[PDB]
Amino acid sequence: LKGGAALDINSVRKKPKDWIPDLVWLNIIALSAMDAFRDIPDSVFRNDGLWRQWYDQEAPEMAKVPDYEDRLNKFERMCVVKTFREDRTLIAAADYIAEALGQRFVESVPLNMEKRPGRRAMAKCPLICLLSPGPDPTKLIEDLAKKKKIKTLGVSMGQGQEVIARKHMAAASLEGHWVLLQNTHLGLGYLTEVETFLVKEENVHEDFRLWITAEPHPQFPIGLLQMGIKITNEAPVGIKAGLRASYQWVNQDMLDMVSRQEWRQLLFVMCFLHSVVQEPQFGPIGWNVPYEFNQSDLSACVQFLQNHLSEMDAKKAPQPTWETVRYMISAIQYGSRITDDFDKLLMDTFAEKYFLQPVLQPSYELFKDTRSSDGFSYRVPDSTDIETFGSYIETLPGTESPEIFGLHPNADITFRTLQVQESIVTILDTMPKGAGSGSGLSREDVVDKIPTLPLTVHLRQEIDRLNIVTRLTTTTLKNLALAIAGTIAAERGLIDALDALFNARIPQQWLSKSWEASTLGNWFTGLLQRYDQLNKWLNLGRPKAYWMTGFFNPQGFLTAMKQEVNRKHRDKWALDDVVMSSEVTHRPKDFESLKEGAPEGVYVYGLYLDLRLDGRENRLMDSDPKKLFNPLPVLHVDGVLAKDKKRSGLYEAPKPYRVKARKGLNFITTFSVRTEDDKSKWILPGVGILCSID
Amino acid sequence: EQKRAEFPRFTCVGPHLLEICRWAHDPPSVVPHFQSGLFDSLSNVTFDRIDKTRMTEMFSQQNEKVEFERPVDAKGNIEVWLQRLVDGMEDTVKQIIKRAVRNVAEMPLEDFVFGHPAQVSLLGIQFQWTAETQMALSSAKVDKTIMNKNMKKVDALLRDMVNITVRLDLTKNQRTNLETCITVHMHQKESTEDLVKKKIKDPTDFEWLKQVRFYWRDDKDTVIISICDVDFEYSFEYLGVKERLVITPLTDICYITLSQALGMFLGGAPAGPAGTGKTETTKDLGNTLGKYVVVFNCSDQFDYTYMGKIYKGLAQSGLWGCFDEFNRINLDVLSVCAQQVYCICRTRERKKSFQFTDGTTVSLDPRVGFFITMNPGYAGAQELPENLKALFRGVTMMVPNRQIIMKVKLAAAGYQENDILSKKFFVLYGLCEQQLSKQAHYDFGLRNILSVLRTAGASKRQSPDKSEVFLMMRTVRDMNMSKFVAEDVPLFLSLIDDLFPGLKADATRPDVNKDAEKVVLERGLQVHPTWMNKCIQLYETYLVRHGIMLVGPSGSGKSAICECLAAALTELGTKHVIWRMNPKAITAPQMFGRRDDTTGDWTDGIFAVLWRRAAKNKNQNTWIVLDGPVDAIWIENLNTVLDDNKVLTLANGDRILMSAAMKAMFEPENLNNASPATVSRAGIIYVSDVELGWEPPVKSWLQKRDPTEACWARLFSKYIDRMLEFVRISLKPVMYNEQVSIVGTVMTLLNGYLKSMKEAGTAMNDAKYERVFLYCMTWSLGGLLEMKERPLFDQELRTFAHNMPPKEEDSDTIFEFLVNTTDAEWLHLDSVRYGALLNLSYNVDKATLLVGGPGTAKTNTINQFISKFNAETTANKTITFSSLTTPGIFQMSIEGAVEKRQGRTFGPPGGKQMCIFVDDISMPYINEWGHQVTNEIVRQLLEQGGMYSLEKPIGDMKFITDVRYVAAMNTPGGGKNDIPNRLKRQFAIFNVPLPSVAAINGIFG
Amino acid sequence: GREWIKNREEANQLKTTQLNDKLFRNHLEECLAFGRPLLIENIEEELDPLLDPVLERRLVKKGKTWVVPLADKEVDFTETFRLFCTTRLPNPHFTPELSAKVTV
Amino acid sequence: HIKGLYKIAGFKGQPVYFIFTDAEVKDEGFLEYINQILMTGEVAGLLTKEDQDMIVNDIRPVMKHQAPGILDTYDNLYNFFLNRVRDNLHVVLCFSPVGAKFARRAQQFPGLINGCTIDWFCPGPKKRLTSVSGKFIDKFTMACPKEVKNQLELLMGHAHVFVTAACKEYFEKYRRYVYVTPKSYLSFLQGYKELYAKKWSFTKEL
Repeated sequence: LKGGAALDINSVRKKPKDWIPDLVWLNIIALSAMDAFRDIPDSVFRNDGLWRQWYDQEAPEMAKVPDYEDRLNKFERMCVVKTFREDRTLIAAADYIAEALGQRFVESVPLNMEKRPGRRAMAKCPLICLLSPGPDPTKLIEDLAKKKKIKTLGVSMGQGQEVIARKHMAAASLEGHWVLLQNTHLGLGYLTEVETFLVKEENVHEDFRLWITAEPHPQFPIGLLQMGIKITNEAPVGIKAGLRASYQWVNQDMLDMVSRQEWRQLLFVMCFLHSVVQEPQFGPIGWNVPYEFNQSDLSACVQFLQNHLSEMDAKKAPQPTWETVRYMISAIQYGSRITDDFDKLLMDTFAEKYFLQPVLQPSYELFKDTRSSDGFSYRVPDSTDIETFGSYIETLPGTESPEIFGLHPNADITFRTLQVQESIVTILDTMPKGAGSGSGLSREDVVDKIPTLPLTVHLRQEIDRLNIVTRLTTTTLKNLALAIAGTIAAERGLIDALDALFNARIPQQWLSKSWEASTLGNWFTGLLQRYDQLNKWLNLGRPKAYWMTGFFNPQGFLTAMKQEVNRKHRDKWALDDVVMSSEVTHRPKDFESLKEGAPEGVYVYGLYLDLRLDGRENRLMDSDPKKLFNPLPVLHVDGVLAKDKKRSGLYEAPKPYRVKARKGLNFITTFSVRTEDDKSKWILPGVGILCSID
Repeated sequence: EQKRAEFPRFTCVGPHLLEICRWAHDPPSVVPHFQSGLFDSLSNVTFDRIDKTRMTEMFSQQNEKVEFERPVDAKGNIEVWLQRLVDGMEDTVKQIIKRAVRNVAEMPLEDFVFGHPAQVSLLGIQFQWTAETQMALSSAKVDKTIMNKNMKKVDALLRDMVNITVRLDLTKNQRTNLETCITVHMHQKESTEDLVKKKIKDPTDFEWLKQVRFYWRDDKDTVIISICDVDFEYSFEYLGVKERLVITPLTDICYITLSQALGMFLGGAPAGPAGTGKTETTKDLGNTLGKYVVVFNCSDQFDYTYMGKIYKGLAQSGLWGCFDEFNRINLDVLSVCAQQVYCICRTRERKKSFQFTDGTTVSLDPRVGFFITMNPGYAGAQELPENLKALFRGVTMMVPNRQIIMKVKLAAAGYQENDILSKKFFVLYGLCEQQLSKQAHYDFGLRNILSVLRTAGASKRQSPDKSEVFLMMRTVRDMNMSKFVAEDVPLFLSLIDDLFPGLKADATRPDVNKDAEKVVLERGLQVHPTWMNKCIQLYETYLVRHGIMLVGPSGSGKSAICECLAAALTELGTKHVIWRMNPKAITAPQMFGRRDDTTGDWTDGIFAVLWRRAAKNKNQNTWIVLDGPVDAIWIENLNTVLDDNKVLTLANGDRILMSAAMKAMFEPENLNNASPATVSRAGIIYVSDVELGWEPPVKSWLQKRDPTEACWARLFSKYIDRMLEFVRISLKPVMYNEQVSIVGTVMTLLNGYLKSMKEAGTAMNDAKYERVFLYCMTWSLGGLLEMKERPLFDQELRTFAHNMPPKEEDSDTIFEFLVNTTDAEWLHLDSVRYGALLNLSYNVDKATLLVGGPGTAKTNTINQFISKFNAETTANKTITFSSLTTPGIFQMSIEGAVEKRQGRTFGPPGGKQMCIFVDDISMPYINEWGHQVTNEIVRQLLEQGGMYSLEKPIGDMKFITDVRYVAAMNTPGGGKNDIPNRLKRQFAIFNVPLPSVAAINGIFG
Repeated sequence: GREWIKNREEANQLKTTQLNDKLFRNHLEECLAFGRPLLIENIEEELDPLLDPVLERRLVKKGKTWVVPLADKEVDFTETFRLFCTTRLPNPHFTPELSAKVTV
Repeated sequence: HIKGLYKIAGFKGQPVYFIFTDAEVKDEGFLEYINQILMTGEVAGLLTKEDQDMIVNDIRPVMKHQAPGILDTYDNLYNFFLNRVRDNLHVVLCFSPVGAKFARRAQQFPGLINGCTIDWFCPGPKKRLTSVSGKFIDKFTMACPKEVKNQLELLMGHAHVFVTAACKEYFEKYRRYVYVTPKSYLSFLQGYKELYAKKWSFTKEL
């Protein structure tokens, strides 16, 4: 369950080093303490070809355990998986659960309101349906109430004004009925009155059942949810769900207007595309932040489309000016809900590639890349009926290749990982509730790490902030090694940090950057190198192995490059006409001079892109981008202008602060990179430049 | 409710309707806000001055005299002649616009702006612009000539309006009119130029269509406004001025989005960062259509019934309203009222009955439209029910672009290089807020930008025929450095040279220099170049504000700086006398003038009476100087006198405007607790200690005392400053060091010995001078050492050859054998050494301060020498600052020492002198700000010999006659509080360590 | 435990309160004065030192005309009466003095 | 109150004593007056003009005893008065070691410890428990010879030691802590014997 804490300081795993990422060496170092895997590094070295394919990223079951059967049982198999693969994790775990107490525990059970609508729901047992945002399980209750023919005393919550509900609550209880309390999660206070009514509702007619259409809220009555029966329901994940819902979102005759059949045809792809934009929740390779994928969006959209194509009929192709058709959906309808420039432009990129004059061809082409579960390539089912289009739709499932969103085969594995980290984090959040803590001082030695330019100004500010955070961290290192030791174990505000310490997490106060909690050792080495760069720049006028991401402010240093520019480039001039100029992975120009129009950036080391460049060109979607992320040794930068510069051959790759722009928006900059093709091609991937990975 | 139904317009105001019903005879009696209840700018109407029956012309909240097409005899039913007025404004709009277009040609064009109301002129401008701009296309006709000439149509008239702005004869009405027009004309440019950058296409190209246009179609009667798919008509409600904002691409995005929101008949939800014009854009666009918006507060009880009431008038008169802080309505209420008004909303759909707790029948005005602002969008949504977001379309906000705002301001300020000026000025502010050192006084917010730009525009308007670049440069350089610390000034000017090469700064009046030169040396103080430069800077700020401030480390004598300033001013017949109040030592509730929570008694303010004199004390000009740490608690109501209000609220505003006579000065040793919206509404003057350094005051004494001997100059830094920095760096004192105070201790000890030998026939020599020099600084530099750190002071110093007991043997050191005032020997318990110091202190009757043993032996020591005051009528009020000693404790304990003259003056009976002894004075607990208010009283009464009233709310003179002191405290450390620096300059400071183990053995054996 | 003792003594007039209640100010006395077992909820949540007087039994333990003793209950009042201390803070922190005076 | 105590101490020349415990403390005003007692030897500032013209007439004849030689000024009279006041007061504070504010109260008056002495407690050893139990075991009936009393007190001291040791193991195995006081041991001693009275009596009845 633990990834370890001390993995990187220890010499990178020596024997197996051929095809293997460094993080893996760290993970196998952490594992090797295992008693079922002690010799594991030496073994995985000597015999390694099977282990080599093990890290040729075999999916399960092609990732089938290297059969070292001497120490090999199913629990050990998940140990192997987690230490090695982050897609096979859940699968192997479910396999173990099956081998323990049958697959019937991992086999899903269909969700429906038939096991206890009263069959186990006593008259004293109210029924509450935890709705997820989306579907309403009211329909099952309706079908039950029209087979039982029971009175359904529906009443709308979100408004305590319905004191009249009590008379319903009377006839529901006293006369005995199945009572609907819809939108109960919108209300909060009338909940208490219902609760105190129900705690005494055990003296009434038998047919008394409750049906509470509500969404769980932490601020809600504990006893009320305790007394009754809870049943949660989730929306059916899948494009087809959105497509059929959009069909029912539109009138079936509106879905059959052949008088504007092209518009009608348009509807389908619109009915299509609103699903597609709804799918990506997988940032930053998805969106920069989530957004409202509601259908009022779709409703207004289709309304205005009908407006446009009714101004002059849909059969007349010239009248829809597809630039305006994109503009309505992009600048105003959707972008207003959007808030991020890059999300906005990604959506606009959707707009042009899906809005154009040649779209009206019958059975228009949507996805030919996709060989699906039937190999079918997506097109338009031109046969005017809601039933026809829907029927065509369920011919293929809502589970398809991520590439259809411009993604790559890595994306599915990345989602598997995402699940793995979130799951294991929750598991570590719940285990110590029955395990205990405390192990004595974890005495670790990282505190022991302790010309005139504006570059030196940035230097000095970095030294100040690092000194601050260094000593502030040292405070708690004492408050652990000296609290239970030197009677200072009498304060408890800070102990949560020390609980994250003995449990590998990175607490809150020490966010000396937007560091992600992986291990203590990783962040310790991070800060170590951060101070080491200042050490070198103290002993070196300018280090040439310059590692950018040890900084505490990228903006300061990039601007510092710019005033150096003005000092010598716009010598006799002003910053008014200076713009960034970006180099490439295989260093095209490193240092040539420092005066007007000369190399006055620094050798920015180690920039990460799950995309890789050789021959000065960029390659994506292949096994190397499929590998988690692709490092970049070094490229240079400069600043110049006063003349137009066309990044025509260069993609405008953004560079945020850390692995996800999704988890937060500190967009450091944007850089030009030599893409030998069209740039909108890369936009759907949207592979930004990443400061570092862990 | 019946009357609200009678007249949908009335439904806006609250109980005012009763008062509305009270008025039954006289529309002249009708006055705002009643006249402002429905009308956005109208305030008054005038009638036939022989009968007052025919309504001649009107008056506005915008102060506009406007006639009407026909004087309507509007004196029937009050609400009925309310329509008789309402129709008038739209009728006037239509007809005045008709003649405006007719007399574009029938009469001239420059006065077309001034011969018509502000917006009336604006719409005419928009008409002509739209006409030419479509006729620029006109078919997409292939002739660049017409677009090219439209370029200069916009540009030449823009520079003509530049000339109009710079000419100093515009009425505030017309000035604001034209200034608003400036922004409209830049937008007209932006649009027309972007047309040329794009390919010129037909009058039906969606590029052209996408922008707003204004086609006066009198083919029915009136103008129709085209937005990108759809058309509307201006409301024609008289809107006066309603100074518009700048137009961003985001502005156009919002325009189109909210226009389509009407297409779905849906509301608009502008979500974005708080206080970013979210409601401002809505109101401005409504005025651009003419809709009288009524803002609606939320996050309250939020009486849903009352909004149900107003929805009648909304659906009937079709006007608009905006909500703010909607998401923080009471959760249960936030759902109840949301659902209730949600049901009402659907009355839009061609329906004529809104259903609510009233469920009543109404009429539908299609012009109605709903808009809501609130707290900033949180992660993509808010705390709102998921039906209004279905009823509404979002609208994304983001912080406006300062460059465009500065461009439009400077163009309104008569600038033409303005664009490229901003293209460096915004970058300049960005750099200044990036590279330099950052503190609270450092501010580059919007406030700073507006403040600099408004002044610069006036500067050019009064320095015309001048290059814009030079004026901008001089302004930005001038109003910035004085606020800033010294070391950034080189960096500041370096960035200046980057963004302005080949330019130069300004000059000021030099005659103020010579007067200060005269007075400073004339009064014996040291004159200093940088000091003089700061004097000039203060004189400059003296001509732009009335409230200035002097921040810096203590001992700089910021007191003395304003003293020299006032003296130099009065040299030229402009009097400015001062009064040194402590804005924290005396009590805060009496500081300012405040309001009680029971009834609001006029429990006076300490400065309330003084400002009362500032309104009723007129013979000259003066100053009012306030020394002490500055909180935010006696200021939050103070900028009203120094910001763009100029009237100081005593407790509610006492009408006393900018006092031409008296000004407010402040001397905070650190102004670091004011919000950067309160900051920069004062005269921000940083002062570094270098400006009167260590040596300049010693040379001031060289002027004052006899240079016939010129003793310290023999070792003026050859013995002092070297060891100063050496101990300050290589050694670790137990106390903060303000070197002005330390050199003060050195010189004061020297003068103590000087008095000892010049009043007593006790002899004098030159080797006498060398050894008294050694001994008068050794403890002045040994007063922060210990028994293991004083030797460090000794294992360094043998670089001099002046006889010492250290030069005698190794065990004995400098202190162990004192000097004699007669023969300068080394005489072989400890208390006496300090006592002579005390006596030397008693020679100037100015105390020193002690740290160390907590009453251990200092109680034994000091009292023996306090005993020796016998003939002065010395009332030895030993007043020790205790576990919690209040400033009132000192107040009475020294009131107890002396007689309370007048009840508002504190002096001894006649002039009899006394001693005041404090055992510990750093003992009292500070407040959260980190200062013992019970201590600044000590400074104020040491220096000024006067004070205002911490006892009395009024705040009035309390002159402190002659006194003298001796005091001490404990060592600084964990838990123990310390002393403000400006108080520390008043007293010497020296350390009492563990005593003399050898003398322990002596005194106890 | 509060529920178990409620069932134990509800018929015996198990008067209940908590230190936050201003009714406690009198809930204490009559329930004392009438010998009606007192219940208090959220003890460490609402710990008040005024308990110690009655926990040290003002109207001092010794007496007969002032303090009639008991021979029916293992408690420190004149009449058939106990106080109970029910918590929902699982592991509070305790004073040594009240732990000694009042058992756990 | 303090005026009368001053009279008994100073004016009467009678040595008085004063106890101030951890409970009666309310404010830094009270702690500050105790501060004045500790250092000034008086409640400083609170000996007023009333005390002035009181002591002026009061002390003189009493002072004529130890120092019959007159120093007519109130100065020396009040000096000797204060000397005797310090000689007599002996203000004391027996306080709780874990006083939630006691440390910060000493931060509010530093000389709170600089005007007194410090002595800790370290509750009694096996011998204390043996001694206390010795009386009570001999206060009760038995069916045993004497040395059984020594065995009983020895085992009860052992038992309290075991309580302490097991409490430490509790403090280790869990991070929760418990309190064992001498008062607890005395409650043990009384409860054991009171119940044993009934048990002995009833077994004797059978």
